[PDB]
Amino acid sequence: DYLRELLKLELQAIKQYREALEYVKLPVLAKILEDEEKHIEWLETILG
Amino acid sequence: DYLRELLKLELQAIKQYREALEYVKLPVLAKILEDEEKHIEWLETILG
Ligand SMILES: [Co+2]
Ligand SMILES: [Co+2]
Ligand SMILES: [Co+2]
Ligand SMILES: [Co+2]
Repeated sequence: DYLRELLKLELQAIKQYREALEYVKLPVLAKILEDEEKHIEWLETILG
Repeated sequence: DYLRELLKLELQAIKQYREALEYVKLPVLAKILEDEEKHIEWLETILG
């Protein structure tokens, strides 16, 4: 469970950034996205 | 505001990982922390 709990925060975050980038086009914002994507994979991985 | 909204998700996340690492000592988990820390700084920065 704890890990699934990280999973959902991570997915809720990648939504807020996703929306933010739907309007303002900042590179830094989008650099954060790819950090969470990398993240998200590592989560499911060890989730199994 | 939107940016402050990212700020709080990011800070709430670094709490869940912080706690998780308070019990299980996975390197990957801690690699995520430092991604969010890097993140957090970029947020406040552009927050001003
Ligand atoms: Co919308
Ligand atoms: Co993340
Ligand atoms: Co506690
Ligand atoms: Co982050």
